Amino acid sequence: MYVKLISSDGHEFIVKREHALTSGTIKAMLSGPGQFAENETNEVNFREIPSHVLSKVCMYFTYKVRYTNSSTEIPEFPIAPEIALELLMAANFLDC
Amino acid sequence: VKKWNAVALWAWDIVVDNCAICRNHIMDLCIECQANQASATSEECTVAWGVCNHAFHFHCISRWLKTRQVCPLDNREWEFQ
Amino acid sequence: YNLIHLDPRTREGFTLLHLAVNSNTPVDDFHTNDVCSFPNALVTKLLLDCGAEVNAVDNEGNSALHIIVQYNRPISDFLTLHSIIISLVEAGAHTDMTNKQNKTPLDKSTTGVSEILLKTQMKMSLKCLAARAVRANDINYQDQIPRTLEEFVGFH
Amino acid sequence: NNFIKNQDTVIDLGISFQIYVLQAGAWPLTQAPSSTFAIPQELEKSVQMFELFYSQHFSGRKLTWLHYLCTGEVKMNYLGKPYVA
Amino acid sequence: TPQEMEQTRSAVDEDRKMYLQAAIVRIMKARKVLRHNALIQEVISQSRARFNPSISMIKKCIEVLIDKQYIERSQASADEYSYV
Amino acid sequence: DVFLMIRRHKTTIFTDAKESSTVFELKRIVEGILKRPPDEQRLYKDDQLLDDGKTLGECGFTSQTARPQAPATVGLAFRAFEALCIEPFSSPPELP
Ligand SMILES: [Zn+2]
Ligand SMILES: [Zn+2]
Repeated sequence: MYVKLISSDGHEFIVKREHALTSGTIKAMLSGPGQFAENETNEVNFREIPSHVLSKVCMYFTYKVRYTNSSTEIPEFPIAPEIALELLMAANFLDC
Repeated sequence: VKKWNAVALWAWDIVVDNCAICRNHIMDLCIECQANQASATSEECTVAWGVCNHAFHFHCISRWLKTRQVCPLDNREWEFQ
Repeated sequence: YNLIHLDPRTREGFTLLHLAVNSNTPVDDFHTNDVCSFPNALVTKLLLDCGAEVNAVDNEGNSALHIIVQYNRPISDFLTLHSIIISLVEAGAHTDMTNKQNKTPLDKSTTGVSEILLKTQMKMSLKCLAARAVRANDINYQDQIPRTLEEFVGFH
Repeated sequence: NNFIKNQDTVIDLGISFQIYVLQAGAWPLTQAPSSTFAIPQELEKSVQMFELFYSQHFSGRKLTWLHYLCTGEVKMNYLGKPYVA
Repeated sequence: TPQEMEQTRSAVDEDRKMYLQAAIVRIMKARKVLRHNALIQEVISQSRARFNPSISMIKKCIEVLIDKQYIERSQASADEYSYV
Repeated sequence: DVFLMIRRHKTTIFTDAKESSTVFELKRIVEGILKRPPDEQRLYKDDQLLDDGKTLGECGFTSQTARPQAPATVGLAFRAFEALCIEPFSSPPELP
């Protein structure tokens, strides 16, 4: 039910499995060998992306689960200028 | 409740539903263009909007403003949008 | 299919999909006004089913979606507009790409009906938001991103 | 019926789904008074699942719910549930 | 319920008037001028496959189109109608 | 529908909670997803201990306060209750 994401800089992120299945690459990572079917952690070690981009993509996962199709006054997503051009690569790598 | 049935009346998400001049729907032609069949003016039928969220046919709004500059529903001055 | 896979273009970069999409496509004054009225959702559905490049852009940079949201008769033939927007989104056209003037199709919707329909059919993604924010912040993206994503920054 | 099966999460609404969908333009049936009947909470998750399904398959189509033609099966949990109603 | 039965008759009584209003407009657009009595025979001719219009129904519907500034009696004679 | 970002050292947990709900089941769900005994949890709201009886929506952060775009940064501490030592995420590289 809960999946674990580890950033390259040691930082861990835990979010709902439904929240992290909105990205195709993470869905592939959970599938396949080493699924670690303990149903509690399913940890994945992102060896490249830093901590802040992983925090931002977890925020995005929750943001898309909450507002997938509802509340047509959709809130804007606060991309910082410094975190941009690095979250784009992360989103591409995760196929969000 | 083990099982339940219902009916759902679906209609298009347009905020306006009827043109209260000819009392017709907006999807089909206005009475101005229903008279001379297809011809050439049937293709236009531009749905003019109003500042008071009042949407009617172009022909209906044209003849209405020819009569008076009052909204057909409320005593509001007509304006385009 | 044979005609699409040569990609014909008019003077203003209009691909063959765009002319079926556009309302400004000239129609002969004779009986062709009665039958072939553009835009026509049947033509767009057939062309996308025959493999038209739905992401193709003209000289001005407008996509098929950019042209179709600029339709000035959203309700007189609302079924046509709804069917063509559904077909365009289902084909894989980006609902977020930008023309040469850097305008969202929602920003170029110029109509409440088209805006509502496209927002209903917009399928948001993190990549789209990130690329749009990068373009708005005007960060130097060349030689710092994947080359396939360089195109993504190009149209988003 | 297969959409709830094709969902990424197993959503067991608990009510068999047989809801008709009918065009508002053609059918003469409608609702003149308010009759603002609130959805029962045991099936209020069903309509939200149906609104989720209907919006993506049929964009730009609101669904007013005419409850005066709407009927279901009775859960007599207070009666000890004899037979069905 | 017989109370709702009259409502259905009254509802189509609204529909028959709206069709007559469009029926008057259809003939008047193709002519822009006609005799008052000849139009009554014409609207009947175009409504045989549909609702049979009583004579009083055309009376009020023509009157309705008069105040909607679409039809008007001609200045030459009140028996001559004209698009406006 | 309030959103939380529970932090503890290098571990970050994203969780959605209701408007009026006590932190008792919040401690129980973080127990269930953290595989540690439930008696150690003591969450802090900006270096301040929070009342267990008080619902988290009334604890200081509301639905408008804790947007899903960037939820609250409610920390987490374990029994020796240890002092909070949450590691901040690495700053993004400065744009040229
Ligand atoms: Zn009208
Ligand atoms: Zn008005």
